[PDB]
Amino acid sequence: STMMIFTGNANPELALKISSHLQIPIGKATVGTFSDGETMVEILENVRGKDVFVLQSTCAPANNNLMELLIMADALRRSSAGRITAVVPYFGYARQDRRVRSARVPITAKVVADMMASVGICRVLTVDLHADQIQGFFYMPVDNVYSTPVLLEDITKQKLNNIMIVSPDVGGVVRARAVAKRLNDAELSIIDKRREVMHIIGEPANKNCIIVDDIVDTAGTLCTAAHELKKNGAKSVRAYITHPVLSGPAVNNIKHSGLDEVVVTDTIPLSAEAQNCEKIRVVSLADMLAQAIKRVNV
Amino acid sequence: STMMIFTGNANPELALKISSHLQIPIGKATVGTFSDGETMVEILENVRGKDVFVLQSTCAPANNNLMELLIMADALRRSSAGRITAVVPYFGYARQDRRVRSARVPITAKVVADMMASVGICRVLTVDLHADQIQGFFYMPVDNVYSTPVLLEDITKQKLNNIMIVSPDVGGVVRARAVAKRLNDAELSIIDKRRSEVMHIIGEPANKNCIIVDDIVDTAGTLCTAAHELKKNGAKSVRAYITHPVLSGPAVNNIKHSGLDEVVVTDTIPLSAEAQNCEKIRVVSLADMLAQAIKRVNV
Ligand SMILES: Nc1ncnc2c1ncn2[C@@H]1O[C@H](COP(=O)(O)OP(=O)(O)O)[C@@H](O)[C@H]1O
Ligand SMILES: Nc1ncnc2c1ncn2[C@@H]1O[C@H](COP(=O)(O)OP(=O)(O)O)[C@@H](O)[C@H]1O
Ligand SMILES: Nc1ncnc2c1ncn2[C@@H]1O[C@H](COP(=O)(O)O)[C@@H](O)[C@H]1O
Ligand SMILES: Nc1ncnc2c1ncn2[C@@H]1O[C@H](COP(=O)(O)O)[C@@H](O)[C@H]1O
Ligand SMILES: O=P(O)(O)OC[C@H]1O[C@H](O)[C@H](O)[C@@H]1O
Ligand SMILES: O=P(O)(O)OC[C@H]1O[C@H](O)[C@H](O)[C@@H]1O
Repeated sequence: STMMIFTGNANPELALKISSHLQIPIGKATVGTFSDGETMVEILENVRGKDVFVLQSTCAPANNNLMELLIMADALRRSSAGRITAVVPYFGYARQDRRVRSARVPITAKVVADMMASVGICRVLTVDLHADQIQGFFYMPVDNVYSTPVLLEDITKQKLNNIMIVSPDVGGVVRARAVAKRLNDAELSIIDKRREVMHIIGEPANKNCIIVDDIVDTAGTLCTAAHELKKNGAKSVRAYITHPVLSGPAVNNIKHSGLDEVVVTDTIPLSAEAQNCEKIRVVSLADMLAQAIKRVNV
Repeated sequence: STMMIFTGNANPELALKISSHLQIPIGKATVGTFSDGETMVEILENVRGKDVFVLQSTCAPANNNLMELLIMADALRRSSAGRITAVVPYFGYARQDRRVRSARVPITAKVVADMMASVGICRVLTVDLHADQIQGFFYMPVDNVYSTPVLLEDITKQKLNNIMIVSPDVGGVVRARAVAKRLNDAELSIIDKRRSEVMHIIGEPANKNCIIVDDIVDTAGTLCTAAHELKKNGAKSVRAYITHPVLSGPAVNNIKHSGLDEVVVTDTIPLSAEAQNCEKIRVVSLADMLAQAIKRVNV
C-alpha cells in the first residue's frame, strides 16, 4: 500500500520474482549509463512518503551495481521517499571486513557501509552475510536472513541417507553445523588445508557428503575438497552454496570436478556459460525475500 | 622530502610523467581486482606521516577508477598517512551537479564529493572543473587549475591571423572569453542551438580562423555541429582546443569526417587506440602544470 519496489541492473530476474510474490509491480525508473559510461538514474514515479525498497545485489560488476544503488537512493531521498531500504541479497565487498595483521589495505566493507548511510538508506536486507558481525558496521538496522531453510528443503528432496555435512574450510564450520543440526543432527567434517595439502577432519568413507558454504567464487577449494573427499571413499559429493560468484575458471573447475551437483541460490544471476553447466542448479530465495520485505513494510 | 605519490589504473602514463617532473618515484602499491572483479588495493610502502598524493582521473571506467581512488585513500588513512590529496585531473560525474527543474535524479557530483570526504581525503586538485561551483560541494579545499596557459602557448605556436574564439554552446562562454581575452584580446562568437535542433551563431565568423574552446569532448556532437555551422557561415578554417578527451561512442569517427583542421586535447584522460590513430587529434600535456600544482601544496 505504502510499498514500492525498484531495481537496478544487478539481478532483474530476481526482482521480477520478488515482485510476483509481493503482487506489486516494479516501479518505473531509468537505470543505465550516459554515452561515456557514467551511471545514469531517473526515478519515474512519485515516491513522496512511500516505503521504498531498492532491490540490488552488489555482485559483479560490483562498483557499477553499487553506484546504481547509491544514486537511486540519492534520487529517492531528494524526491522525499518516506523510507529507503536497500535489499542487497548478495553483499559485495563483505570479504574485505578487516585489516588482516594490520596490513596496509582498505576495509572496503566499512567504506561501503558508510556509503550507504551517506545517501540516506535506512535499512539493509541481505542473505547469508559473509560475516554476521558486518551488522555492526552500520548504525541502521541490518537484517541478515539465512538461506538454510531453502537449501535444507532441496537437500530433503534428494532423499539421501548416510549424510555428512562438510565445511570446506575452518571458517565455514558455523554455517555447515547449521545445516547438519537440521538433518537429524547429521555428522560434520571439516577440511583443513596445510602448508599445499588438504586434510579431512572426520571420516567420509561411504558417506553422501554435502559441502556447505556461503560463496563459490573460483571453486578452487570447492573442487579440491570434492577430490579429497572422493579419494577418501565418499559415496557421493555435492555442494550447497548460497552465492554463485563463479569467477574465472569456476565453471570449468566444476564441470571437470567430482561433484555430483552444485546447488546455488539466485542472489546472483548465472552467466550464460554457468546456465549451460549441467552440474549447476539454482533454487530461489524470491519467496523468502518477499516475506522479509513484507515484515519490515510500514 | 615528505612527498609520496601513488596512482591507480586510470591514467598511468600521466602519473609517470608527473613523477618524472617531480623527480620522485611512484610509490609501490597493488591496485587491481580480485578474481571476481572487486577492487583490490594494498599499499606497499610505509606512508606514516607522509604528504601523500593519489593521481587518479575518474574517467571511464568511472566507477572502477573512483573506487580505486577511494579505497586507496581508505588504506592510506588507516596506515596513518599524514595527509591525503586526491589529484583528479578529469573529475568524472561533474555534469550531474544539480537536479534540473527538480527532476527525480541524483546529484552524483555531490555523492562523489561526500564519498571523498568520507574516506579522509584532505584536498582535491583537478583541471578545468566542468563547473567551478563544484568547489562548494566540499568542506576540504579544492584547487581547480586552468589549462589555459598550456592551450594558449600551443595556439601561439600556430601563428594564426584573424583569430576568432568560438564557444560551441551558451554555457561555454565564460571559458571561451577567458581564452580570447588572454590571446591578444581576440574576437568571440557563440553557437546558440534552438530545438526548432537548429543552429545559430552570435557573432560574425566569416573569413576568420575559428578556434572552438570547450572543457569536454564526449560524443563530439557539440564540437562537430559547431564546426559545421562555422564552415557553413564562411569561416576560413576551424580547429578546437578541448581539455578533456572523453571521446565516447562515435566521437573519433565524427571528428574524422568533420571539417576540423585539428582537435587539440590534454592528457587528463588516456586516448583509445582509435583516437591515437586519428591524425586530427593531438595531445598537449599537463604533466608539468600538475607537477607544479602538487609542489605548491606539498608540506
Ligand atoms: N572479492 C574478493 N575475492 C577474494 N578474496 C577477497 C575478496 N575481498 C577480500 N578478499 C580477501 O579475503 C581475505 C579474508 O577473507 P575471509 O573469508 O573474511 O577470511 P579468511 O581469509 O579466513 O577466509 C582477506 O585477505 C581479503 O583481502
Ligand atoms: N556523463 C554524462 N554524459 C552526458 N550527460 C550528462 C552526464 N552527466 C550528467 N549529464 C546531464 O547533462 C545535463 C547538465 O549538463 P550541463 O552541461 O551542466 O548543462 P546543460 O544541461 O545546459 O548541458 C543534465 O541533464 C545531466 O543529466
Ligand atoms: N592468533 C590468531 N587468532 C585468530 N585469528 C587468526 C590468528 N592468526 C591468524 N588469524 C587469522 O587467520 C587467517 C590467516 O591464517 P594464518 O595462515 O594462520 O595467517 C586470517 O584471517 C587471520 O586474521
Ligand atoms: N545459517 C547460518 N549461517 C550463519 N550463522 C548461523 C546460521 N544458523 C545459525 N547461525 C549462528 O549460530 C549460532 C547458534 O544459534 P542456533 O544454532 O540457532 O541456536 C548463532 O550465533 C547464530 O547466529
Ligand atoms: O575458493 P573460492 O571459491 O575462490 O572462494 C570461496 C571462499 O571465499 C570465502 O572465504 C567464502 O567463505 C568461501 O569459502
Ligand atoms: O557534445 P558532447 O561532446 O557529447 O558533450 C560535450 C559537452 O557536454 C558538456 O556540456 C561540455 O561542457 C561540452 O560542451
